[PDB]
Amino acid sequence: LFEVAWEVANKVGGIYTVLQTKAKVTGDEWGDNYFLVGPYTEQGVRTQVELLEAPTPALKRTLDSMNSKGCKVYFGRWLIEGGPLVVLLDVGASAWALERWKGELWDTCNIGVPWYDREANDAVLFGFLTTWFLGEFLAQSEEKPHVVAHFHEWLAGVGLCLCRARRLPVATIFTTHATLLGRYLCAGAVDFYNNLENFNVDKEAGERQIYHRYCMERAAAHCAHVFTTVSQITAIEAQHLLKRKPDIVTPNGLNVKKFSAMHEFQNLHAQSKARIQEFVRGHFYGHLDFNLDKTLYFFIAGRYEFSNKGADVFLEALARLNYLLRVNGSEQTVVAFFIMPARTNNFNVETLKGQAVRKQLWDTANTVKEKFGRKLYESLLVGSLPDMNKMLDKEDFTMMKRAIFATQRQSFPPVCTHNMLDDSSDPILTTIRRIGLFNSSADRVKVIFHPEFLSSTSPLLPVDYEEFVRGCHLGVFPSYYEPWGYTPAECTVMGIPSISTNLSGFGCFMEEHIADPSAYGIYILDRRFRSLDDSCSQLTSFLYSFCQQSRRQRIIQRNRTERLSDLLDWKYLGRYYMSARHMALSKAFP
Amino acid sequence: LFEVAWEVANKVGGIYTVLQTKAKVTGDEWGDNYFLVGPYTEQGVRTQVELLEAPTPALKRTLDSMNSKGCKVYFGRWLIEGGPLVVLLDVGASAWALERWKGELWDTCNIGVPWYDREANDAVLFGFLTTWFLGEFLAQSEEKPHVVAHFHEWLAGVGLCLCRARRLPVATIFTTHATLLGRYLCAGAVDFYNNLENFNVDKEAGERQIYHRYCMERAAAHCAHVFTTVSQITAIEAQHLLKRKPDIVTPNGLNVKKFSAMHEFQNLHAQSKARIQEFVRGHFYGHLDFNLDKTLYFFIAGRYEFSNKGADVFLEALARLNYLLRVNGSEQTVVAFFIMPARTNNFNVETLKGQAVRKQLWDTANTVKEKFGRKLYESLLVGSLPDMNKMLDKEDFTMMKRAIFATQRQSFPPVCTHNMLDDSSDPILTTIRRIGLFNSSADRVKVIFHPEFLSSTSPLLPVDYEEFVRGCHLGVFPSYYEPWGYTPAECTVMGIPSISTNLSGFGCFMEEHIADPSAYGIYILDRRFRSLDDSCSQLTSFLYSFCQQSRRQRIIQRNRTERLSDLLDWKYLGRYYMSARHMALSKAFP
Ligand SMILES: O=c1ccn([C@@H]2O[C@H](COP(=O)(O)OP(=O)(O)O)[C@@H](O)[C@H]2O)c(=O)[nH]1
Ligand SMILES: O=c1ccn([C@@H]2O[C@H](COP(=O)(O)OP(=O)(O)O)[C@@H](O)[C@H]2O)c(=O)[nH]1
Ligand SMILES: O=P(O)(O)OC[C@@H]1O[C@@H](O)[C@H](O)[C@H](O)[C@H]1O
Ligand SMILES: O=P(O)(O)OC[C@@H]1O[C@@H](O)[C@H](O)[C@H](O)[C@H]1O
Ligand SMILES: OC[C@H]1O[C@H](O)[C@H](O)[C@@H](O)[C@@H]1O
Ligand SMILES: OC[C@H]1O[C@H](O)[C@H](O)[C@@H](O)[C@@H]1O
Repeated sequence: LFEVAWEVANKVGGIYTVLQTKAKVTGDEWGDNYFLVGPYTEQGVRTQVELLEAPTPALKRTLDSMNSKGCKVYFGRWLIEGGPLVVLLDVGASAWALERWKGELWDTCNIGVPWYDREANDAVLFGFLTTWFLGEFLAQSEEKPHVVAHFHEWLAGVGLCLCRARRLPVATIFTTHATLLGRYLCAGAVDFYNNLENFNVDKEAGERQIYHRYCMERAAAHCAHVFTTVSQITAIEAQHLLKRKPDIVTPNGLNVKKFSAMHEFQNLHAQSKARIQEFVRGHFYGHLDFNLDKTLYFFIAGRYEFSNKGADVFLEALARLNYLLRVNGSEQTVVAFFIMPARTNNFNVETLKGQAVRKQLWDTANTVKEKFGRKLYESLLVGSLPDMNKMLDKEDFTMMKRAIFATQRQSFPPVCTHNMLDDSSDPILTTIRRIGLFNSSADRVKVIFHPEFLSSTSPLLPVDYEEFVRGCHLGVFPSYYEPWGYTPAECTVMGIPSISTNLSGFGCFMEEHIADPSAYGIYILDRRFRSLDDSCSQLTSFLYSFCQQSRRQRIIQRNRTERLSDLLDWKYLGRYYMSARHMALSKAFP
Repeated sequence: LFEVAWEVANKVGGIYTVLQTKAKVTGDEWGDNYFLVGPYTEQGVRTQVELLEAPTPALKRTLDSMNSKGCKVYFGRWLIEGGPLVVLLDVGASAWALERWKGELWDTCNIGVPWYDREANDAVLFGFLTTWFLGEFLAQSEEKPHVVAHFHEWLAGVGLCLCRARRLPVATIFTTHATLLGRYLCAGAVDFYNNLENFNVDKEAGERQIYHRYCMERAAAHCAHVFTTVSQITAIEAQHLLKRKPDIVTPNGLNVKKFSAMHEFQNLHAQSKARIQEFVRGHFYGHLDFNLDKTLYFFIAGRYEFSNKGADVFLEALARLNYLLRVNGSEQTVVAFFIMPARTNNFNVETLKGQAVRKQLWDTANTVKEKFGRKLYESLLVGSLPDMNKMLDKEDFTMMKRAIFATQRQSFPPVCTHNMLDDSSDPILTTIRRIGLFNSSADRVKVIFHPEFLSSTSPLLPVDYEEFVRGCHLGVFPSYYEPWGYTPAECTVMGIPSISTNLSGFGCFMEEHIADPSAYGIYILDRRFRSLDDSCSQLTSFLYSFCQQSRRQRIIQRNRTERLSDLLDWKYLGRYYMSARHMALSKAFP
């Protein structure tokens, strides 16, 4: 098996997660005949990969057959023990002969990549290197086994045509997880779901680009022995646009972390929410005028797509929910996070300063705490109950007064934790300042935009993504166009209720698998049969309905949402890959 | 309402718990017309009671009507906010005229108490004082209301005859929670449950005593307007021995502590089990040759009755389970606690020394821990990953070696944490040394006898009873004769599976309230239709079956057992007291 892809060592939301979750089961069920191919980027990928430059059995012949011939191929383990013997390929090591590879592409399939975008050039170069490695392996192994080559996305789709030109006896499977042409039309301010058969692919390809990419994608789909897509909705645009109906639907699964107790995810949520509460206390210093027990943490994560990931409708719903909470005289407050990576330069002074003063207050309270504890210990040793007024003197009251005065703040807490280099052109900040949300005292919702992926080694918010998601209360992902949707998937795996859409692969998958959804925390939101304003109103209604329920109802809802983890497990969802491999073997050679 | 009883301020297992749990609901449903009467003992009862010597409304007339007349009456709150206005009565303050009270008893009902036992003399004196207080209150209040007087046990049963002699217009309810004659015959090595109608009460009363007590109990039962008992099994011996069928059965409830989350009792169990693990590490120092993750904590609590609370059968079952675990080659180990108060003098040196060396090892590990943390912090500040061998020098290895040598122990850990003044006559230690259980390395079960009630301010085991019970895994109470049974009741309230009996009020109550018991953690054990050896074999089978199930099964079983807390709630079980009060009002005056 060869699961060649571009995201194996570099962290990107797509491809990387599905491969990392699949590797364990796909290796334990099959064995050491599982091989993974990907690129090399000088970004720290070697930190997570245990490279094996020295010769190693289980395809030891290529190391002394081709490595010392002007190429660069490594063998790694990934630090994940699913037996993922990964074949890492360097991109910049072999780039001096791009002209001959372009000529080879011209001879074979009249395709290639223009010099405008280096991403696709690197993808094609990696495809050439992968094809050379696979051919060398077949030559060295005397063609005794019939290996199956599987391809993900267009970043590794040139392998299909390269192998078909050379007629290598392998079973070809191609699985596209996102028709990028659909992605770039859905961002073109044009309706995409009302009609699909009225699109002219060649006319649209090129004004927004995606002409060579579309051509190579369709060539791979046609020439691949087995074609596959993520959701049933994915197959719909695949057969209507690429004119190649997928052989079988292959829903995306996850490696659920089973605990010895059913309620351990609740404890993880409690701890992570405590950490988020510490961050909130840091950010809203001098403005802690709202109860923190009535605070709910909403969030929308993923790549920074405004109209595709559904951030405009979420912000409109947040403004409306703020208006209803203000006019209803409610003590509930909602802190909404926005984890969408936009380029910054560093943090702003306000956020780091807020964390600093929060922990300075923590230190001052600690000091008074040890002094009080020592005096109380003396009193208990003597045998007299404290009268509570003889312990604290004038100096510690003086320093508490000084600390309180130092934390006084007149400006409002910032909406962005980082210092972005383009604030006049950022959609999120623009609409935030348009809808009049500035974390004010009167505001019932507080927006925090964290334009960066979460990491466990960050100066502020020392939580990785999974822990932070476990800490939140509701994940709102009203995405207009996205094939499957991972973020709601692990939200429901970790027990957090989520707001999906009927235009999403996750929402569609959970639509017909459960009778009466939204009773299990899956607030499916209709975006196909409703206008934008109606969808915003429905999102506001869903948010308010989540707000009105008490703590017991929230706990019960989280339990019900967690109970659905078995649907997205790779044990249940891995059978489709096995079926695809069986069809590929039957088509190529029994 | 007057709930007069002997255990209101002094801590005894019976009476005290039921009154303390009932007070909240019986005061919130009725109001400030609820009055509680009890004795005064110079044992610290005033620490838990906020006495009000100064005049206070809501029966302010007695304070300036009778208190300054040679008596001693206080008003208290109990520190429990169920509105329990308690009328505390001093016992030793008014004891100079016992002869006239004895003559009054002779004139009224030919009863009294012989000078052999001072407990019953104090009870009768308290009854006289209570009757005087009630009569003075009626005189001062102009008899406007028709108050209801309720009596518990024979320690407050002279009030019935004293009030009937004076014909005070009150509604009399008497509730006996234990027919003491049954208790003392069941300890006389004679069968009690095979027949009940063949007993001669007068012949049996006096050789074991309980003649005056039996006479006054039956006089109270006959003269009381409403008679009541704890369980249905209680009414059975009440009508067959006292010849006064109770008007209605009144099962004993509990004030369940509801948490905002369903699983919080699991977290409490985890924390309490961690504390018990610390105690076990202290006790078994130099002998930690068994995995602590495979350790299950069984316990049997309550008053020190050997054949009545079922301690002999539990120890036989423990020995048998040890034999099966040894011959089965099992890694599971079981630590069985015995909380039965027997008089001691202090702790023994071994147990305190064991706790001391445990925490000395904790301190040594802590010291090495700070040194390692500082060196690691230096390494991380520099920027170099530790090589793990340059940090620890020779001195800290030297002190770890010295600490390890100091904790070496050749004698086995003791079975009793305290130093009892009669070890040659203690039934528990006698049978423990007979069945050959000495906490050896080969022994799969380890017995710890803690001859004292648990307290939160003890030098070792700083846990109160409820926390310790939450920490255990299974409460075994194979009691032969006991009317209702509180310990399994709060074991099931707090989620711990329990082993009750069909001769118990709790076991009988749960028998016909749930279809197919032992599926909810209620291991009902038959002791009526089975011999002693067969009962021991069934207990051994139950213990082994509990041992074989894994952690997930234990968690599920605890959840199921916790789900039954609503059956024993005072909300559901308090209706019988309301019915009894209604019948008393109907019988006395509508
Ligand atoms: O702060 C973040 C936000 C998102 N993700 C990852 O990004 C993926 C989102 O994938 P999705 O299919 O939702 O959309 P994509 O971002 O791939 O377009 C999830 O798997 C997350 O694990 C992350 O690692 N850190
Ligand atoms: O270490 C202990 C052991 C027992 N109990 C109390 O003793 C009572 C046991 O009552 P039960 O009806 O089981 O028997 P009794 O001891 O009254 O005969 C329970 O309510 C416990 O709260 C306690 O407070 N501490
Ligand atoms: O954050 P909330 O919705 O109020 O949930 C409250 C918390 O949920 C879970 O983490 C646990 O059950 C906690 O014990 C509980 O306090
Ligand atoms: O002591 P056990 O029977 O092994 O139960 C194990 C513990 O039970 C509960 O206290 C919690 O669920 C803990 O998370 C779990 O570790
Ligand atoms: O469909 C699988 C997932 O990965 C894809 O590459 C897309 O980035 C994402 O939106 C999709 O949900
Ligand atoms: O019946 C109520 C409870 O209190 C009684 O006084 C007994 O001490 C106890 O065994 C009984 O279970």
